[PDB]
Amino acid sequence: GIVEQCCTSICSLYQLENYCN
Amino acid sequence: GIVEQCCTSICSLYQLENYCN
Amino acid sequence: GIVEQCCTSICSLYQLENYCN
Amino acid sequence: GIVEQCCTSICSLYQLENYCN
Amino acid sequence: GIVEQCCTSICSLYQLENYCN
Amino acid sequence: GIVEQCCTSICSLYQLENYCN
Amino acid sequence: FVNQHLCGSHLVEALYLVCGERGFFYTPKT
Amino acid sequence: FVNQHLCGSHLVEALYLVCGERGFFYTP
Amino acid sequence: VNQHLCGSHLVEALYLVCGERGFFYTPK
Amino acid sequence: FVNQHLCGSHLVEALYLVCGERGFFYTP
Amino acid sequence: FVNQHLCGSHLVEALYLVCGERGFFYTP
Amino acid sequence: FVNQHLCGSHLVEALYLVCGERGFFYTPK
Ligand SMILES: [Cl-]
Ligand SMILES: [Cl-]
Ligand code: NA
Ligand code: NA
Ligand code: NA
Ligand code: NA
Ligand code: NA
Ligand code: NA
Ligand SMILES: [Zn+2]
Ligand SMILES: [Zn+2]
Repeated sequence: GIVEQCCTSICSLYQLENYCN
Repeated sequence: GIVEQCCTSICSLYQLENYCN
Repeated sequence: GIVEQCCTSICSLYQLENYCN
Repeated sequence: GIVEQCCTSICSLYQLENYCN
Repeated sequence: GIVEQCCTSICSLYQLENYCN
Repeated sequence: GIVEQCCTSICSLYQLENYCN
Repeated sequence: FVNQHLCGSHLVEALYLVCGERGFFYTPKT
Repeated sequence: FVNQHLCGSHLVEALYLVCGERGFFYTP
Repeated sequence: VNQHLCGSHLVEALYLVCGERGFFYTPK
Repeated sequence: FVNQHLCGSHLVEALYLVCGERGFFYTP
Repeated sequence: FVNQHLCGSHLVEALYLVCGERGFFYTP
Repeated sequence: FVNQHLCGSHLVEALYLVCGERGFFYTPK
């Protein structure tokens, strides 16, 4: 999930956009 | 400047990146 | 919904809870 | 105090409410 | 209060410091 | 830089002000 | 509208705190 | 897990900006 | 709502300005 | 400790939301 | 009302995210 | 854990407050 992915290492804008509805 | 451009109408990610170094 | 309701007047935490999953 | 209680474990809004005036 | 004092016009750091304990 | 100076020990306002234009 | 954009930022923070493990959906659409 | 709680606050702020009118779901 | 949004930023500013002194926030 | 400093910033935003018109003392 | 100041706070947060390692400049 | 990134977000908020009309550059690198 986003917490596991993006709280452990920094997510780029593109990686964050993966989690948009 | 960024305040004039972005404080009435919402700036997109692309527009915001105009103000990066 | 939430914008029309909670950006035009202050919503209580109870009102905000209605928008939870 | 609040830091000892709520920075070492997550405090809910109910626990935080105890600190209101 | 602070809202009347600091939400109509920006408060300086000195003005904000008034509310420190 | 500011991250090295201020991300383990808390920087004061005076210390932060050195990074202003 | 930037006013709504700014309000929404605060709304999602509020929902994050209020909803807890329930989570929430948000859209600024509207 | 306070670390994740704090991170999540920043994540939802980031998703709010990035997702725009698409919106997003979030759960901690 | 304007005053509500302002207050959120006010408390963040007081937190930084006041440091270990802490602060008193009342909208009264 | 900066970790506590950052935590506290989020605490006061949460207190602002929860306490509403009551307000609050923040006395770390 | 302090709308410009509030807008600026959110703009700086957005620039921080968007600009990443490039960094940014903020002038009100 | 994304601690340095989170710290920086709060640092730029602090600079925004303290620098006032002076503004600031933020340069992580
Ligand atoms: Cl705002
Ligand atoms: Cl944080
Ligand atoms: Na306006
Ligand atoms: Na005082
Ligand atoms: Na230290
Ligand atoms: Na307005
Ligand atoms: Na702020
Ligand atoms: Na902000
Ligand atoms: Zn705001
Ligand atoms: Zn944070």
